[PDB]
Amino acid sequence: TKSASSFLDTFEGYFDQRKIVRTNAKSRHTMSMAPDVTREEFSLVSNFFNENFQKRPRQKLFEIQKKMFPQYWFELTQGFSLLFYGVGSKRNFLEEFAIDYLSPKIAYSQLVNSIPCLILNGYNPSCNYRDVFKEITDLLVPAELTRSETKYWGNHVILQIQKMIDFYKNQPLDIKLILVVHNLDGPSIRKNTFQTMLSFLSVIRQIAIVASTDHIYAPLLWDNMKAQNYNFVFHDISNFEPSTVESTFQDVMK
Amino acid sequence: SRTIKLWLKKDVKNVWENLVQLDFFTEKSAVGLRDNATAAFYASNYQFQGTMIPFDLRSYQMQIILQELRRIIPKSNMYYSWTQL
Amino acid sequence: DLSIISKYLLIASYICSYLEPRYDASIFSRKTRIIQGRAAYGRRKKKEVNP
Amino acid sequence: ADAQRSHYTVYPSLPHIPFVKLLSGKESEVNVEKRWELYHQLHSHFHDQVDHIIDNIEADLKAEISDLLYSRCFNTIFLLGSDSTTKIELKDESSRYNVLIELTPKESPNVRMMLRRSMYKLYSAADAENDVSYDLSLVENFKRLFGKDLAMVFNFKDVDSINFNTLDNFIILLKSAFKYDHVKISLIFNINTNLSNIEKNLRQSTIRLLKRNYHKLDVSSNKGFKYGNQIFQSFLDTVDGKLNLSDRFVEFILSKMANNTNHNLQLLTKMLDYSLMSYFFQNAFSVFIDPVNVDFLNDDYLKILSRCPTFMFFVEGLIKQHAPADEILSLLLEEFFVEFLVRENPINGHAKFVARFLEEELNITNFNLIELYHNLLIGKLDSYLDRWSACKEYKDRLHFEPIDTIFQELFTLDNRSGLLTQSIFPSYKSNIEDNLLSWEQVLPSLDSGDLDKIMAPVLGQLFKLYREANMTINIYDFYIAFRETLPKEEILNFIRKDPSNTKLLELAETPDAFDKVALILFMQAIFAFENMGLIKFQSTKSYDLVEKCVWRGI
DNA sequence: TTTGAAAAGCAAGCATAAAAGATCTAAACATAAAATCTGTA
DNA sequence: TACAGATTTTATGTTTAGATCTTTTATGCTTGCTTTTCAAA
Repeated sequence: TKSASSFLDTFEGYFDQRKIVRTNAKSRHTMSMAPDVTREEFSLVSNFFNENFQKRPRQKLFEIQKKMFPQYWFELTQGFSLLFYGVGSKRNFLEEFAIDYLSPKIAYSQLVNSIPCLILNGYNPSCNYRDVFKEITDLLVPAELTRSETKYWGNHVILQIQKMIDFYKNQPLDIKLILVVHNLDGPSIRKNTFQTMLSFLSVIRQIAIVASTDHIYAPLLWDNMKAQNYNFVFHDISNFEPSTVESTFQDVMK
Repeated sequence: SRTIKLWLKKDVKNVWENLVQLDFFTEKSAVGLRDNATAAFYASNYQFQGTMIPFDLRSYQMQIILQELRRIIPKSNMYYSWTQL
Repeated sequence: DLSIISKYLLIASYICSYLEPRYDASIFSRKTRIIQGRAAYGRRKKKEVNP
Repeated sequence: ADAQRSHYTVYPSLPHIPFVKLLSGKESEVNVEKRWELYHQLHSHFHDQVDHIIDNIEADLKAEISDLLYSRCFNTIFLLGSDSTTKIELKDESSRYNVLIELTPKESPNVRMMLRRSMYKLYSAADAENDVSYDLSLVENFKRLFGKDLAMVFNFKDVDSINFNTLDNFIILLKSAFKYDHVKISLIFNINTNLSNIEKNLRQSTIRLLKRNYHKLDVSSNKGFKYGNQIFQSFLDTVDGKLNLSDRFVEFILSKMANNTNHNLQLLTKMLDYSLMSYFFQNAFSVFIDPVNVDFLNDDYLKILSRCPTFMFFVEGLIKQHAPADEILSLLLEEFFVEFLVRENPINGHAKFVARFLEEELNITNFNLIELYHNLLIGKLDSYLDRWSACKEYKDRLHFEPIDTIFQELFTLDNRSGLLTQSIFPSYKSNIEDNLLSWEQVLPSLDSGDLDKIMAPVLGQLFKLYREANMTINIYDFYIAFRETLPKEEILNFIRKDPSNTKLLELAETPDAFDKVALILFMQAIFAFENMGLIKFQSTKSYDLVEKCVWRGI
């Protein structure tokens, strides 16, 4: 079904491809004419093609991308948050960078255990901001709010993070926590309170932020204040990876 | 064409607010004053769509129709002829 | 005190809010065609209510 | 499994600077550490001045609000372009409590919550230096309880975000305190858009109430360019005598600084910082901004510095001016490199000179020092000074021609590679579209080699058919179009390459094998497109048609 | 220079998505008296 | 053991964040007729 349009790109292509199709010019082709495929053969063919089709170019490209790892480390030490984007899964890249590379480098440069890496699976729709902050408060042990700081039915998480920001401004600038956020534009983490929480955590220089995004409209999530607080350096890392872990929360039959 | 000062939009805004305040106009599909305190508490924690759009675009409805105005406005008024279509 | 991008985005949002989306190719399309085709003709008769 | 969890902490297993070795890895580690420490002193020298400038912004801005706030109606202050981050101070004024109340739109869902939070904060502040009802009778009983007069200063934060009906009713509520002789009320409005947008959302009687005494205050950092010029001058005095700034870089700074208005200074700081990190990470000649490293000259330094176009122009001018060939071959250098890296480059001091002459000798304040520096770089300072109609008599004193010095290309901040664009302000959706459409600029073409050679990756192959289609796509026709591009024989040979997998070998000899494989790959790529936001199902319970959402080049 | 004819436009009718909100629940936030547990004595 | 003091238990009130269902209105599809520019003689 190639379009009979003169244009493909820009607003010219946008206005030229949104024309009106008559009823007799439409196709009444349905999913009932498709060959029937069960879940098991779907799983079998997908894990065969995701492990043997274009695996060697993906391997060589991934070996090119780890030459960027010292530059990523240098951008994290100067206070910038890393945002990775591209076509394909970036989950293995983020855990391999943060765990196998970045945490021993930060721990050895700050001279004995390595830096803890808190992983946020934003592709999970059950990612909850209060339990993430519970894990953060166990990892960092911040001072609790006094009675005048609780305000009047305020959000205790946001007030505690603001107190944390005012505390950590007069501390040595040594990274105490590595916050990895797979799929920062995921279904529950893209909400306003979660983004506000994560940007205010990104204000703190002692927390390293390594995040990834999958949606094409992800920079719509951040206004001027959130872009100032996040302090992103953007890095395009396209690899055409399968993304099989993130697909377990959706139904592939539909 | 057949004199009366034509007032500007910024001055007619005050007359519009006074006509809303005197209950000549009413916001469209407005419930108004709730029956019990629980319904009023539920309404007070809701942000109505009429309170965020600009004032010149709010839908309103008449508490008095044009026929009633023709019934009450005396014949010697200079706007009586416009109480008919 | 808005940016130039914010100002033109406000203007474009006003245009999108008050022009119906089936005649934009009759106003904004200007680029030379290699492939034969027709743009939108435009609105035939004017409306008498200011939108 | 941790992959199926919401969140989990990994205590990595621990089995020293991020700077790498340049000169194709032949740089010494001493030069790497010296580059690291050199970058740290330059970064510290810039950021100490930046912190002092930000502190001075805070101090002077609190001073202006404190002046305007002091010396039977509201005392109204409108802070235009505020962004509501400043801590407002009230003095100690004996026999009178000065209580400051911050209200955000999140703390203001209705008038009742505004009054309850305001009176709780008022009672808490009065007690801090028998329970009561948190209502306006606390205001009328304030001199009976605490004995002194009351001065309330309300600070509404993000006034463009609070519901205006609630704010109007709260101001009308606070009007009731005017009948008490021991109460004065000041209101501070953090206006972000403009004042005309605010008064079109308030009722006319409230505007008439607020008109009795109000003061406007432009509190933006863009007003007068007074704070941006100090940051840019601090960066200039950091790199004075060490690094040059290109006209391309300053033009980029101006163009990006125009696109952001509420947050301008930290964008400028971020851009200058990232340029400094990029220079000290990519350039091995950075050690030569310190004169003590001139004994660290090696061969690879000489062949890198011999490709400078200023050196190219200098030696071709030398063969233009000198007839004998013996002196030319002697230069084609190590001693000639040293004697020119210690030049003063007085463009920074002259920029400071015209800045202080424009500010303190001609009483002209509305100039951008970044734009003035760009015009001094391109050589058109007179065309920048002929606007105010007062630099006509001083046109000849402030003349400066640019001196294109030798070996300045090894010590400069530029953008001719687009690295600052790709890292700070990328074309995000355009990069996604171009990686989907092309894909040979992402995946290498190594020379299952056959199927990798003649079949595209599935997402790019789907995007090639997606882009050429209409707004509304039939899913079955899309699958038919996708199946035609695939090789029917090489795919069936590819799934028979592994003899260990038996169920795939069993499915391969089915007469409906290739269509099943094509439909599985098509459905996986379609759900990848749906998760990326490229397509949308325009239904709930059919999933037979999709709508295109994203167009390349928009 | 015409021409004609298929693309574009338009409107009546109708099935359906969706906006606005009425109503409600539950979690976070908050208080408080009686009982019960701790640390000295 | 005795007993003041701290903590828990049980009990309830305050405010916010979000879910579900109902009612009215926008929106897109279909079908038949009418205008209009561009590919061709």
